Amino acid sequence: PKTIHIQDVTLRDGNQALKRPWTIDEKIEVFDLLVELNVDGIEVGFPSSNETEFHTCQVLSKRAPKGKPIAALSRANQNEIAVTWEAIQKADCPRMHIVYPVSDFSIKHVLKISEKEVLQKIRNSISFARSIVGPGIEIQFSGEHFGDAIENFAFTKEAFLTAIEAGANIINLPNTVERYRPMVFVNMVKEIKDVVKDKAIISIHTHNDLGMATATSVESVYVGAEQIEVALNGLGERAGNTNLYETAIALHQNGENLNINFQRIYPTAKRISELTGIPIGEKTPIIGEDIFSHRSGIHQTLHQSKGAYRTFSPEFVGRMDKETISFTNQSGHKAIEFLLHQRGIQVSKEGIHHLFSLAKSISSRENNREITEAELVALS
Amino acid sequence: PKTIHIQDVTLRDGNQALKRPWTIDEKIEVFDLLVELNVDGIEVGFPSSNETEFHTCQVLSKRAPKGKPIAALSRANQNEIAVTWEAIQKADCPRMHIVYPVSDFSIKHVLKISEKEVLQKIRNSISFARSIVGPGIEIQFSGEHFGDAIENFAFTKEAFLTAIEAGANIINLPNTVERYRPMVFVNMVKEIKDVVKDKAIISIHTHNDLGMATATSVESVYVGAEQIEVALNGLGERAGNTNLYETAIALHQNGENLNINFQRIYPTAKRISELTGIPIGEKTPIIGEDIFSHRSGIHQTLHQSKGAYRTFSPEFVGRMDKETISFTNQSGHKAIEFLLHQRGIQVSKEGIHHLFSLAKSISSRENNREITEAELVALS
Ligand SMILES: CC(C)[C@@](O)(CC(=O)O)C(=O)O
Ligand SMILES: CC(C)[C@@](O)(CC(=O)O)C(=O)O
Ligand SMILES: [Zn+2]
Ligand SMILES: [Zn+2]
Repeated sequence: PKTIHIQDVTLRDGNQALKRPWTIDEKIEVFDLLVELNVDGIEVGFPSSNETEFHTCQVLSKRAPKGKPIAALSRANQNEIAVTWEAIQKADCPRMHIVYPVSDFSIKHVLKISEKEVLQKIRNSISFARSIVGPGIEIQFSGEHFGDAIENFAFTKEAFLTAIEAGANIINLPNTVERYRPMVFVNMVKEIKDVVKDKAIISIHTHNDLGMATATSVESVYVGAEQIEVALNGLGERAGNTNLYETAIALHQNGENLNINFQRIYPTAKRISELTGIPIGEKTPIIGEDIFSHRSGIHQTLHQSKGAYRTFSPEFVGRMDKETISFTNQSGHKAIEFLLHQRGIQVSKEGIHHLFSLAKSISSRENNREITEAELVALS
Repeated sequence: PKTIHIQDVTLRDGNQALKRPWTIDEKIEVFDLLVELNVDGIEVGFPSSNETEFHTCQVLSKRAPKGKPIAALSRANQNEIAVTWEAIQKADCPRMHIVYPVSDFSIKHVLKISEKEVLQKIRNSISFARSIVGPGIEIQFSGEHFGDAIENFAFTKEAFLTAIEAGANIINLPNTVERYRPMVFVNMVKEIKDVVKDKAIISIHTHNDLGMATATSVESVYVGAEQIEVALNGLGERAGNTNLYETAIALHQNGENLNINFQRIYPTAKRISELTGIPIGEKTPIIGEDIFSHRSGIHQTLHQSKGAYRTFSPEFVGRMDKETISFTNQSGHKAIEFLLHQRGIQVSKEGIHHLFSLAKSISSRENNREITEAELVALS
């Protein structure tokens, strides 16, 4: 079976894009939620950014449970690398994450250096990281804008093999800006997989500009990706990172083994919503308030709908099932009829509709008021 | 080049799942928005449901522009078929849409009949539809739960060829409940494509239970799907239908030709939000309020961010670009420095930070108050 690690980047990619970034105590609460959700690793921040972020990464490193990878992001730069290692040093399993651009556009118009020079910068920074962290420590290299490395794709293969030769244990392939379609990205992941083989773990990091981040991450698993970077509530740059809940559930539904505590999803998402001030849309997959409604057919059974029209049960993600029938809720004519059928009581069309009005007259004269089966049986 | 028709089902699949379904005047407004958005076809409702829906389908049929396909949904049943035709009869281009289940589960546990009997029901209803609509009229057949026809997939091929032989011009393949992953569904679309060839148009209809409806619809185009059924604002059953805006933009970005007026997307979505009472989440792709922010780096240029980190411009979908720099907005130290650099005015670190405070003291003493470049230059 495939081993699939869920790597959370809410505290870095998510936090950086927030209108009001989190205080240390809010970060600690989010961290604890990630631990209890049982993600496989946590990126705690970008410690070289400022003193506060640095401190927070130190606190979170020491708080982390034993055996849990703790990543921190750094640019391909010696001083930043050193600062980053200083911040996560005390974690049981620290993981150094270094990023550098690899797309044709980036190399041509942003960095403005030759491809052989990019390879030097990659080798030097990874090699330097290895020299300060020592032999056992995981090093992750991300090629920024990998998703847009269309015209220079072959170069990309050399960049990643260079990073691996210099000491990278994980190759992270970001769809930094979502521009095309899942299978364009996935074909690129597969080709990297084909040259990387078992020399390094392939990790995927996708953004949601065209609403296909989940599908992109999910499909990447099936060409050899073993780590997926995600965020709680789809937080992150612009439209966000790959949504943790959607990806987790999708993979579970396809028969994959994940360590995630799925029953923590809804209470986690609810609290993240409070901490960000961003409401959960009522039609959001998994956690949306209204997604378990089957109200079509009120226009002319519930057990059949719940059976045939649900991917998973609401309790699976830690929600209570609302969807129940009522005697006073409009269409409760069907409910009363079915009840009377069960007890073997014969009543015509007029009597059913008459009983429905009688039930509402007792309901709307009681505070909130619900009509029990026994008393509705008694009303005949 | 691929011809790709965008078929809107907001008035049927979207409306049926709404807490408060739309009145006729609200349906008319939505209809007009779809016409102006320039979708390739519109499903106006399920006219056999009740008298009001029937009337609305008639009104919308007569209102429809010439050359615009107007679909209405019916079950595989003679009387319903007849009623449906009566409702859309007066449209310039009426399209009959008939649905019947084809999944192993449906056949075994819901319908509880043999596979040869399912084929009879499909042949009889389509053949009957053809006999009442006449030769020129488009007939669409949907095999409900096609996405879950895993174990009986080969039967599915016979069901669709049966429907085609009986008179169906369009074969619609729904992912009624999203259960697996895009490429499982897409491989199934491809195999149907392989047996259907040019005998019928392949149409796709996906739901969003696992957040992969957009990717599923998009990827289906690349194995021969020529029609995609979508809804405005991702309305529809449960988590919703394929989002029109995401699919349209994704396909355009992949170099496909669509007839959609992309610059109408944002004002349309805003009005749909008002009519449903469902807010647009600030991180929703395309139309979300906050998706064009590049505020990472305030933690320590805007033109570079907008260039390298945007799939498309906000104006492309009819939004105004907010993202601009200010002299009094915190980090306006960089703005003042850059301004002073431009005018060739030399000022030290303290003077820049001093000028920032001076600017805010004039701003927060003016109603809303903005500091012009000329007056900030004058303050030196
Ligand atoms: C660091 C990298 C994985 C990044 O998150 C970029 C960034 O936000 O620094 C990406 O989406 O490409
Ligand atoms: C009619 C059909 C295309 C359907 O919309 C089912 C329905 O809502 O009647 C689907 O998602 O399978
Ligand atoms: Zn990112
Ligand atoms: Zn549907």
